[PDB]
Amino acid sequence: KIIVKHVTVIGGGLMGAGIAQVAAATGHTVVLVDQTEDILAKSKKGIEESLRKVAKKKFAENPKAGDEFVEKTLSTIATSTDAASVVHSTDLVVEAIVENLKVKNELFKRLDKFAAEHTIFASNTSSLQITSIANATTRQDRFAGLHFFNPVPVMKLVEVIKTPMTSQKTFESLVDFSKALGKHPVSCKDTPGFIVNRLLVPYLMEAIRLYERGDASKEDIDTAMKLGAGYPMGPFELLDYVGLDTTKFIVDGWHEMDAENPLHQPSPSLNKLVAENKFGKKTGEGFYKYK
Amino acid sequence: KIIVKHVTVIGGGLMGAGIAQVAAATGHTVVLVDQTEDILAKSKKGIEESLRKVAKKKFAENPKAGDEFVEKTLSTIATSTDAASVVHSTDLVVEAIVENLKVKNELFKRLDKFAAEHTIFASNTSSLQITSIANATTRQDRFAGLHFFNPVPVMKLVEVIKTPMTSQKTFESLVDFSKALGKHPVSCKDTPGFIVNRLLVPYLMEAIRLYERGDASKEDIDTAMKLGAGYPMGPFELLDYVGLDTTKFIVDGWHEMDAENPLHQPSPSLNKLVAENKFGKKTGEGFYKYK
Ligand SMILES: CC(=O)CC(=O)SCCNC(=O)CCNC(=O)[C@H](O)C(C)(C)COP(=O)(O)OP(=O)(O)OC[C@H]1O[C@@H](n2cnc3c(N)ncnc32)[C@H](O)[C@@H]1OP(=O)(O)O
Ligand SMILES: CC(=O)CC(=O)SCCNC(=O)CCNC(=O)[C@H](O)C(C)(C)COP(=O)(O)OP(=O)(O)OC[C@H]1O[C@@H](n2cnc3c(N)ncnc32)[C@H](O)[C@@H]1OP(=O)(O)O
Ligand SMILES: NC(=O)c1ccc[n+]([C@@H]2O[C@H](COP(=O)([O-])OP(=O)(O)OC[C@H]3O[C@@H](n4cnc5c(N)ncnc54)[C@H](O)[C@@H]3O)[C@@H](O)[C@H]2O)c1
Ligand SMILES: NC(=O)c1ccc[n+]([C@@H]2O[C@H](COP(=O)([O-])OP(=O)(O)OC[C@H]3O[C@@H](n4cnc5c(N)ncnc54)[C@H](O)[C@@H]3O)[C@@H](O)[C@H]2O)c1
Repeated sequence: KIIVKHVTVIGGGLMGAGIAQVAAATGHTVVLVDQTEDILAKSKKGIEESLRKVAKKKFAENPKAGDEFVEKTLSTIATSTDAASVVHSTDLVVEAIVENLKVKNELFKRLDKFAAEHTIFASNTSSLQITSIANATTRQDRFAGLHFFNPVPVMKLVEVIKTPMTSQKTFESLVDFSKALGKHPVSCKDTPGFIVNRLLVPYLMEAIRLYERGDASKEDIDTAMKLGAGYPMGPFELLDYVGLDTTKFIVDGWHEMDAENPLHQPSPSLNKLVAENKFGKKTGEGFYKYK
Repeated sequence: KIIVKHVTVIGGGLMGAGIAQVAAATGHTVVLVDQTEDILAKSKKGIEESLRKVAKKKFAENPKAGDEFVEKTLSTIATSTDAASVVHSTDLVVEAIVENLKVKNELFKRLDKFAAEHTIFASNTSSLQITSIANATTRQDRFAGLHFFNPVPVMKLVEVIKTPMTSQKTFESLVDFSKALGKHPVSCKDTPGFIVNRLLVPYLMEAIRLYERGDASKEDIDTAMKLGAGYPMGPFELLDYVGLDTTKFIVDGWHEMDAENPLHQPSPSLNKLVAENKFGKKTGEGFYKYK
């Protein structure tokens, strides 16, 4: 019954940064890891900006409390360029790097050698099979999926995915951790896309196909879903928000898995944007242009 | 260039009652038509409850002005079980009856004979082809789709569907009417499901399939979509809200016109509930039970 206190977050992008922020904000000792010092410095800057927005609203009537919250949370987030140098004394690894099985397996296979014996490994993968990543290590009993939603400081859901090998002890530690982060964990089977993505992604692809067919504009489709279905974001706004590169990798993976399935037919428009390095908000342009 | 003032609504169910309510609340004279006097009484009763709520929240600090508002709105709503006589002179007929092509065509073919020449005909159909229903009359230039969203008193979207035969004047009158109702019109092509349903319905069916596959409970799927995607309602709650009978009709229709398309594959669970007359909130029970 290990109580997660030290968390190593690998990847400081859209999700990793958010996971580190919330873990640190809730009293956990955090080490954020990424490829270079510049990337980490940028992630840190992003987290600070996010924290201040949280502070302006959560501590609107107490600026000092706001200052202390921002400072305390940031000081709880250490940074390192090599996770292997950190894991020998961490309680939990939360991987949030590129959505690519080979790269994730290579990462975990290496960390498995450096991590303390009690260290739990968790992947924030959007569409890959947890069992496949777990077998890249010899620590399957302490391996599971811990899937957060974008943006992490706001979305309450956390899908907890056990593989047939995950131990009850590992599962309960992750459920307890989820609640410690102030989230609402939902245990899910290790099936492609788990719950949310399995239903959300195919829908987003259909939105793109409707647009490519020339049936309607991206603008009207977004307006229609927000005003007709009550969605916070139209599909194209959400696609850019999630990241077009990540979306493409998700669908390519499933497509390869089930080539004839209409749900996973690649989109020429999506592939072209990704090929042109227009990944959405994270690059300043996706289906739409941003600042 | 007709300005819609007198409106005839055929069908006093979930959508018809809502359309009558908003048109009347915005100053139009309305005649709500249905099959029996008991159905109309229930429809008008429901509109009153919706108004009592629209009042307590729009005339909270002014109780008396609230009652006057409710009374005056209900008064501007006449009822009748004889559409043929009512349409002799009306500016617009908005049909909101059972989602069944044959039944809708039979209705409009007949009314086309009793309505004044300037009268515009519009269908609130969820998934049928406007061109198909229009050709059941000889008033195609004055026929179009006017699709509202559930609940009508809340959802701002209205899809305005032109057929290749709809005149610009008819289109404009419907756009003006939509805005008069305080709605946000979006012109859509006459493609199956237009924008919202083409994307929404297949998603609702996928949610059912995930449940039927035994991968997750309806409760967790709803929790996951709300907490992970920020949706107002989980798919199962929305299905019951929309009506399981209507959902089934929509899908069976698309299935018939494209039997080899796996996306329109009917659901055994959905058919069973409909067969047992459990249509959701409508009947007090659908996937979930309601008090
Ligand atoms: C691909 C996978 O594997 C899994 C995935 O995650 S799929 C994608 C799942 N995520 C979604 O679908 C997101 C859908 N969109 C939404 O729910 C909302 O648009 C949203 C949560 C992103 C916020 O949008 P919004 O309503 O316009 O909020 P915004 O106007 O941006 O800010 C207002 C509120 O949001 C908060 N906020 C938004 N982004 C924030 C962030 N990054 N950090 C902290 N706070 C933030 C503010 O604190 C604020 O609080 P107040 O209301 O008190 O002012
Ligand atoms: C099949 C097709 O052809 C097309 C279709 O329509 S598909 C279905 C489209 N509709 C949707 O997707 C529904 C999605 N769900 C929603 O957007 C929301 O859940 C909802 C609008 C139904 C309301 O949800 P909610 O947040 O729980 O609100 P609720 O708690 O029910 O009531 C709160 C507000 O809604 C209003 N409201 C809800 N139902 C109402 C009604 N029938 N009449 C008047 N007001 C109502 C209240 O007046 C209230 O105002 P306040 O916030 O100021 O108090
Ligand atoms: N974008 C979303 O909405 C969403 C939500 C939940 C889960 N996910 C999943 O989370 C993961 C993270 O995606 P993201 O949106 O944050 O992407 P991102 O592109 O914003 O960030 C990824 C980060 O990973 C780093 N990285 C790449 N390879 C690495 C390696 N070998 N070692 C260390 N760091 C490495 C990159 O430098 C980058 O900062 C993916 O598996 C994705 O499918 C994303
Ligand atoms: N349920 C939704 O969320 C939604 C939203 C938009 C559009 N629609 C579409 O709107 C239509 C209305 O559906 P609904 O949810 O209000 O269903 P409903 O079952 O609640 O209401 C239909 C009403 O039609 C009446 N009716 C049937 N045949 C009639 C006839 N010949 N003359 C007069 N009245 C007749 C019924 O007595 C009933 O009161 C359908 O075509 C549906 O696809 C439904």
